[PDB]
Formats: sequence, C-alpha cells, structure tokens
Amino acid sequence: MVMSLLGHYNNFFFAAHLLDIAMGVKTLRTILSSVTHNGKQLVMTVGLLAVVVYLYTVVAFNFFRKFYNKSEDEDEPDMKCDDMMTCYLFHMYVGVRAGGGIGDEIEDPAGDEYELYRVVFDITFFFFVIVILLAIIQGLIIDAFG
Amino acid sequence: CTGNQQSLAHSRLWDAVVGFLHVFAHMMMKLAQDSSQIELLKELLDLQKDMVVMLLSLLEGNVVNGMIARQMVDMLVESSSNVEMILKFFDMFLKLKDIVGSEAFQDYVTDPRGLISKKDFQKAMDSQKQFTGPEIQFLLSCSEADENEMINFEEFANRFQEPARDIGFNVAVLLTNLSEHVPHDPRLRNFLELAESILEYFRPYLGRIEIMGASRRIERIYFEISETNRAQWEMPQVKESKRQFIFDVVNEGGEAEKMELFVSFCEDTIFEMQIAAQISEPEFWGELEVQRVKFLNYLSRNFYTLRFLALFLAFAINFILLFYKVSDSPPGDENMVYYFLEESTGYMEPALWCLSLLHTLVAFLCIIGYNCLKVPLVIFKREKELARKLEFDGLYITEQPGDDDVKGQWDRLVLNTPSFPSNYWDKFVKRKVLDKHGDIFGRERIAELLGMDLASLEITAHNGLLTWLMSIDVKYQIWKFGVIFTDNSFLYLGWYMVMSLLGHYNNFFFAAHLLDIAMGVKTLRTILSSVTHNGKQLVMTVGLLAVVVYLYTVVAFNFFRKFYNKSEDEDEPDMKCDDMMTCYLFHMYVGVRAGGGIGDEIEDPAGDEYELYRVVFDITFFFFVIVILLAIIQGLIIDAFGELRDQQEQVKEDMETKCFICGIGSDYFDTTPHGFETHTLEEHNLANYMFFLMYLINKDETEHTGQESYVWKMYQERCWDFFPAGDCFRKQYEDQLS
Amino acid sequence: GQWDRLVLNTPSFPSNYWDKFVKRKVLDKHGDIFGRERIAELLGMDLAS
Amino acid sequence: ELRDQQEQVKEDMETKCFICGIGSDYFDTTPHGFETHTLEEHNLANYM
Ligand SMILES: Nc1ncnc2c1ncn2[C@@H]1O[C@H](COP(=O)(O)OP(=O)(O)OP(=O)(O)O)[C@@H](O)[C@H]1O
Ligand SMILES: Nc1ncnc2c1ncn2[C@@H]1O[C@H](COP(=O)(O)OP(=O)(O)OP(=O)(O)O)[C@@H](O)[C@H]1O
Ligand SMILES: [Ca+2]
Ligand SMILES: [Zn+2]
Ligand SMILES: [Zn+2]
Repeated sequence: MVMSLLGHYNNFFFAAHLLDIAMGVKTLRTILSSVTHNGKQLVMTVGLLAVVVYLYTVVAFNFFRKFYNKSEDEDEPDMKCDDMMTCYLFHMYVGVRAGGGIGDEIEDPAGDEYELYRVVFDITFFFFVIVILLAIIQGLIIDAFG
Repeated sequence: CTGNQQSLAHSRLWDAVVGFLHVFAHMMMKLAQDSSQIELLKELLDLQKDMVVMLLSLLEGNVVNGMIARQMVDMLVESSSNVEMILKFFDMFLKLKDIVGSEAFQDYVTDPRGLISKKDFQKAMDSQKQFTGPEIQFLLSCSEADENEMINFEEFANRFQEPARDIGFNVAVLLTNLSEHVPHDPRLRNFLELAESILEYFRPYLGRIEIMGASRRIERIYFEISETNRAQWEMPQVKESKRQFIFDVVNEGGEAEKMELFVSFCEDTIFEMQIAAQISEPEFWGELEVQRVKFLNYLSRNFYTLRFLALFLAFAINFILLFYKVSDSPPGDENMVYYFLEESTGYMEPALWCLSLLHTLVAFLCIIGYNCLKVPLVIFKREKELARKLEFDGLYITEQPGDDDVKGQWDRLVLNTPSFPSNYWDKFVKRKVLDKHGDIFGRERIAELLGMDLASLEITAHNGLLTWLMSIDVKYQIWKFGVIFTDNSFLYLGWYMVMSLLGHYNNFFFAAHLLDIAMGVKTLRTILSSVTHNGKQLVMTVGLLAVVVYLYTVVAFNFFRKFYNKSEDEDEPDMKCDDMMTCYLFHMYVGVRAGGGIGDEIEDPAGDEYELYRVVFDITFFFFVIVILLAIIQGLIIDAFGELRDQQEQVKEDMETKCFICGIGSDYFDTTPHGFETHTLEEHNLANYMFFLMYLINKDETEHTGQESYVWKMYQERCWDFFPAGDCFRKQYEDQLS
Repeated sequence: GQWDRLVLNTPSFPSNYWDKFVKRKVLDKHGDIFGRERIAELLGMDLAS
Repeated sequence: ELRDQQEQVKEDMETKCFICGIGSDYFDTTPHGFETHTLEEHNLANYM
C-alpha cells in the first residue's frame, strides 16, 4: 500500500508491484526462498571470494602495476592499479564477469621479464575464482532450490 | 554369593533391621530438637547409610521378580510407621531449605541481621500451605530461638542438609531399585509417593548403567554423579569434542572397535576436565614465580577470544592498507614512493603503526596459550597409545615398527627416559611390561631397552636456578618438541606468528592473515578441504588435460604453424608457434581460458587448403577440453564439497534410528510415547557410562561393589564384554515380566 | 516473551481465546506457594476481597 | 555412476553374506559376529 501511494508521486514506482506479487504463486515462491535458505553460507562464500580477490589485488599492486593500462590517446596512463581502492574495484567489477579471469582485460605479458609469474597469476586467478567459487555459489543456490 | 545372600534372607536379620529402623526414626526426631548432640545425629545417619548399603548389597543379582526383593518390600511395609517418619524428616527439611530464601518468606523478615523473628515464622510457614500444625511446631522446636526470637534461617536451613545427603541418596537409590524391580506391588506406591520430594532432588545425581552381568544376564547399575563431574561435562569446550568424537566414530569408525574408541574418548575427556580443573580463576623470586603462574592462565582459560581479537586486528590493518597510493614523486628516477592517502585525518598512519605491533603481540600470546592449553592433550594421547602398544601388543620387544610410519621410529626416542610417562596416569607401565615380557625375552635386555634401573637397584618399594638448568630430560624434551612440531595446529600458529613478524618488514604481509584465519569458521572450513578431498584425482585430471593440450600443440606445430600470427605492424610474424615451448605455452595459457577453445584466438582458415582439417582441430579441441575436462574438474570439486556437507548430516541423523551402545535404537523401543527418549536418557546413556568410569576411578578399591569390581577388572584388562550387546534388559525380563 | 508481559494485568487479556478464566486457574494453581497478592497484582485481577 | 558402482560393491559385503545370503541382520548380535561368520564358517577363500 505504501508503494501504491508512492506510485502517484512517480508513475514508475508501480513496477515493483509487478514482481512483489508475482511470487505469491506456488512455483515462484521457492525461488526467493532458495536465496535465504543458504543465507549463512552465501554471504560467507562471497566474503571468501572478496578476500581472495583482495589478495590478488595486493599482488598485482605490488608487482604488476605496469600492465594495468586501459587507454591509448597520448594521455596514456589511465592507471587502473595506482590506488589500492581503484585496483580492488577493477578486480571486483571486471575480474569475475570476464570468462577468463583478469587475464583477458590486461595486456599481454609476452617478454616482460615477468612472463611466467603473470601467466601463473592469470591461470590461478581463473582456476580459483571463475571455475571454483562461482560454481560453488551456483551449486549452493541450485541445491537449496532442489 | 548366592549362598550367603540366601542365608541372610532366611535368618533373623529382618527383625534386627526393623528394630534399627524404629530406633533410628525416633532418635532422628529426638536429637534434632536441641542442636547440641549434632555429632551423635551425624554418626546415627552414617550408621543408617551403612545399613542402607547392606540392604542394597542384598539386591545385587536379583531377578526382576526376585524373592529377596519381595522379602525386602515385606520388611518395609512391616515397619511403615517409621519409614514414614524418616521420609517426612527428609522432606520437611528439604522443603524448609527450598522455602527459605524465596520471596514470600522474605516478605516477613524486617530485622537487619537475618532473623525471621519467631512468632512470625509460624505465619510465614502457614501462608504457604505445605506443612501442618505439628510439622511447624517441630520446625519451631528444632530452631535455636534465644531472646524469644533469634531464628537464623540461613544456618537453620543448611544445618541438616550436608549430614543427611548421603543417607538420603542411598535410600533414594534403594527405593528406585525396589520400584524398578517389583513394579506390580501397590504396597510400594505409597512409599514412592511419600518419597517424591527426595527422589526428585537426587534426579541429576542418580546414574543408571546397564551392563552385561556376571553370569549371563543384563544388570542395571546405580551410582552417584558428582555435581562437579556434571558441571564440567556441560562446559562449551566439551560438547563440541563429544560431537567430533561421534562424527569420527559414525563415519570412519566402523564396527567391532566402537567400544574401544568410546573408552579412549572417555579417558581423553577425563584428562580434559583434569586440565580444566586447574585453569579456573581462583586456582622476591617466589612472588615473581606465582605472579607468572597466575599470568599464564588468562591466556589459557581465554584463548579463542584472543583468536577473535587477532582476526579483528587483521581486518582493521587490511582496511587501513586499502588506502595505499603510489606516485612517482614524494608527497612533499624510478622512485615510485608507496605513501599513504590521508583523506581527512592524519592519525591513520599511527593507527597502522600501533596495530602492527598489537597484532604480533596477540599472535605471540595466542601461540603461548595454545602451548599451555592443547599440547598436554596430544602428549597424553601419544604417551597412552605408546604405553598400551608396549604392554599389551608389544611393538619394540616382540614385533618391530614397519619402517613405513615415522611415528613408530620417533617413539623409540622417548623410551629409556627417566620421565617417559610425564602426562599419562600410569607411571608403572615399565614394571608391567617387564613382568609381562621379561621372562620369554631377556630381562636385562628389556631393562636396558626401557632404561629402568635393574632389579639389583630398584628391587622393591622398601623406601630454581639449578633445578631448571640441570634437572632437564634432554631426550624427552627433544621427543616432545618433535611431537609438538609435527602437530598441524602448532605449525599453523607458528606460521601465523612468523608472518605477523614479517609484516613489520613490509606492511603488505598482513594480507594473508585476512584469509588464513577466516577459514577457522565452520562454513568456510570445508571449502578448502574439498580441494584436497579429491587430491589424488585433481592432479591426475590436470595432468591428463596437460597431455591433451600437448598433443594438440604437437599437431599444430607440425601442420598449422602458418596460422599462429598475433601482430600486424609490418613487423608481422610474431609467431606464437615456432618453438615447441612457445606453442605449448600459448595453448595452455590461452587455449582453455577462451570460451571456444583455441579457434577463437587464431585466424580464420576459410579457403586455405586446410579448412576442414583446422575446423575439425578447433571443434575437437573445444569439445574435448572446454566442455569435458573443465566440467569434470568442476564436478569433482562440487561433488567433494557436497559429500563433505552430507557426511556432516548423516552422522546427525543416524542416532535418531539407532542406539549408540546396544545396537537397535527405534524399531523396538519407540512403541511407547517418548520410548526412544526414555531408552536414551535412563538405560543407555553414553554420558552416564563416562560418569560411571569416573566414579570407578575415583572410588577406592576396597569400597567397590561386586558389579563395580567386575567392571573395573574388565576395564583394567581392556575387555569390553560388559558393554550391552543386542539386549537391553527389556528383551529378557520386561518382554513378559513387565 | 518480553513483549507478552505488557498484555498481562489487562482487563481484556483473553479477548480471542475461549478460556476467560485462565487468570483464576493460574491464581488457584500458583497462589499458595507464591504470593497470592503479588500474583493478583501481576495479573491485574481484582483481589479476593 | 561409474565411480559410484565401484563403491556400491565395496559396501554390499558389509551387510550381506557372499554364500548363504543374509549377512549381518542375524549374525552381528554378538561382538565380531559378522567377522566370525566370515572368517570361520563361510569364507570364499576357504572354499577355493
Ligand atoms: N546412548 C545413546 N544411545 C542412542 N542414542 C543416543 C545416545 N546418547 C545420545 N543419543 C542420541 O543423541 C541425541 C541427543 O544427543 P545429541 O548430543 O546428539 O543432541 P543434543 O543433546 O541436542 O546436543 P548437545 O547437548 O550436544 O547440544 C538423542 O536424541 C539420540 O538420538
Ligand atoms: N564369505 C564371505 N561372506 C560374506 N562376506 C564376505 C565373505 N568373504 C569376505 N567377505 C567380505 O569381505 C570383507 C573382507 O574381504 P575384502 O577382500 O573385501 O577385504 P580386505 O581383506 O580388507 O581386502 P584385500 O585382502 O583384498 O586387500 C569382509 O569384511 C566381508 O565384508
Ligand atoms: Ca569392600
Ligand atoms: Zn540401547
Ligand atoms: Zn553365511
């Protein structure tokens, strides 16, 4: 009722009533219940993912700072990792939505005296995050629903 | 002894007991009205306790409908006129103790010394209709009450509680035994109803053990559970250890050895309570020593809170470290200074500097607390296992270690040491093994191996700047240090402290403590365990993937070299595959991180005389790697995690249909309401068995009952035939004689 | 449990429950061992007078 | 399922007798009862 009242102030507030009452049906009621079913595990797994990516951010900030360049206009630097907050935000935002981890977005390490270290960095980021932690979260949600 | 039991049954003992009950019941009332002959009353109660002990002994091996039980119940119903007085004497003082200290009774006291001011004690006792006129008169008479009102309820209520506790417990045990053996007797129901006030009082103290009896039948055992033995059993650091023990026994314990593991757990938790006994708060050179001893107890008694404090410190340090910034110039070539981004307050840097120090201090305190708390447990377990291997299944005399386990070879060091059983209770294991194996094998060689003095020196028991610098067992200390360093928890704490120290060299080394201690929680602990659960399969699947990628690398190197070009700048070639190492690195690095295999990165083969071959190459690479091997690895990890989570629930749901001791749990005992709960909480309770073991250990050998001596003798020789088999005294007697 | 303490000592506590004599039942059950006057004050019913 | 079939055969013995049928619902009432019935009376190696 409160949001129905608020919908007169702005007509777009009636959109939430499309979702909030569609769950009153039987089939879609358990979809939301699945999220809160493993509530004590979802938040903790997300925290573990955040800690892991934080460790990767620390490693990248200390050593691989020169690779995080995202502009070529003679105003080149655009350093994604020149601040711990900025590097962590870059790793959060697009380091997991990418299909191959953080290695897809950064430049190639071919012949930069750190090629093996950065190859290990990218491979272990991909393996430990994309194909492990995301799969664990997916399995938690789907198994709770099942 | 059946003959003597029948001889006393068919004798004049019953008349003597009746007369004794009469005189005791009358003298208990007579002696309590003056508080001058208190010692005589205490001695009288002791003699009553001895008589009740004799009566209980008369019912040692009685059949459910035994003749001796019926004779005893006839004896009690013959002298009911005095048993009622005894029960009322107990109940009235129990009710007086309960009433005193409440609110209704406290509403009458107005004096400031704690005096009820007699002539208002009667009103206070009459407001709550519990006693009668004569009972209140008797209570008034038993009080001191000088100057016509001086009844000190604080001492009056507690005067008769301690002396009458033993006799009350003994008569409660006797009544419980008689009621549980002959239930079809209305002449005992009135006795039970009149004794409900003492029976309900000794509810938590009265144990109930069912054992395999001496000859052929299940017998019930009643004993006393000390208040301290139950207070320490309810400690938070005990329930989780019990749950871990059940987890291990149910999953990886199997059968035919459950009782041995249970007894070992009972001894381990007895040692745990022994450790916790001296950890309680009450507990020139001498003052410093006692102060140091007192100081080294706050860390041990409060050790997990230090772990939480270290976790909080690590989180705060990492949050502070999140503000680091790098620039080519100082805030005021290739400098690259790592300075701090002070947003609005300059106190962030001193806060980081201080937190770095307290983190290391807390880590050192944590490792000290672990050393003073959980190391004696593992030392005791190792010593006990070694001693019981030596004296029962001798491993360094008859057999030898198989050279495959480092534990057996390392345990050879602690032998021939003057202080080998420093933590184990048994200090005479060397003499036991010498007397057991010193005849078939060389007595002198066994004495040399165990390092004890020969029979010439130690024949029989005929009878600190220097102590801490000369009286040290170097060999024992080396063995203990090796055992401690082999422990996983000690290694983890040592690594924690080492990296805390290293964090002062570079502030970024505190980041690992963010992850390594977050796994101490329950939910995230199995996430890492899943990786090593399928350890023998993960590495091998990764090796298979590497071999497949190597085969594709060979095929690409031989034929499809011209396609691997990754530059267009008139310095074109940039051949990724012109060297087998480079081609393999290109395929492994980005051939699996791509969503469509290696075909996405290389150039198109459209119209190049190899279009079909390269199309097959790309399609089979994609299908065989991306959608098969990666899926297999993912399934391995997720299935290991799921089965690890499911094993934690299988052990939690297995008890609800099975009995931990006698076998069948709920297909025969749940036929009555709360039937499984009764069978668990009354007859077969593992905590009750542990309490019985503690009671036997604490009790003197000369005071052991026949069943207690039988159980103790079987325990000393490590035979568990006294534990209930698939029988619970109800399939034998209560099946027909309900 | 803490919020249920407000509904006590109310003239119309069992407004929906069928049993309107629960106060008298608990007074007759626990009014002897504990204070009858204090129980009446806690449950807010008129005293026996 | 290939991995699970290799585990089902490793747990069917622990409740059934390879020769006479019933394995543990009648012989485990005594301690080491299944072990005795396997190692003394009905042993396939002994039949070989
Ligand atoms: N001797 C026993 N025989 C059979 N089952 C038992 C025995 N002792 C305990 N159990 C099982 O354990 C249950 C109670 O013990 P458990 O420790 O599992 O639970 P809890 O008392 O709620 O836990 P806790 O005290 O550890 O917090 C019983 O309901 C029963 O299923
Ligand atoms: N005749 C039998 N009847 C029933 N079960 C049997 C019989 N023989 C063997 N078993 C089962 O097999 C188990 C022992 O044989 P098994 O080969 O499976 O194990 P193992 O001796 O540890 O292995 P191995 O000797 O092959 O290394 C017994 O515990 C029982 O479960
Ligand atoms: Ca004796
Ligand atoms: Zn049982
Ligand atoms: Zn068989």
